Amino acid sequence: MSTVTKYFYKGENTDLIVFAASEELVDEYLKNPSIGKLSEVVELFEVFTPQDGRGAEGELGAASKAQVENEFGKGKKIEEVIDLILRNGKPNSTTSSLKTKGGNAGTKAYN
Repeated sequence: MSTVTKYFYKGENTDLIVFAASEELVDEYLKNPSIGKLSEVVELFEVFTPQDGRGAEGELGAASKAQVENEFGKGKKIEEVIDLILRNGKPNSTTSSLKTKGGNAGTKAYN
């Protein structure tokens, strides 16, 4: 209870990411859609994208409306858009970095 969940959404050319509270409140929304609840689920109403290059640790940026239309903005708004994405974007395994590998077929038992 102290970390938010992040949901990625591979767009047509760029990648749009969205913020979320936790996997629980999320799975729930899907188990029962409710625009009146989408709030408790998403805390920030804005789409952010990687940095001007490769690297998510950089400074996420904002997507211009023209960029949102590349997916579903022809005439939609900002709520519905975040809705289709929340549907099932692309979860992330983990944000490793200085850690290492391990956990596969024993390290000294059976290989």
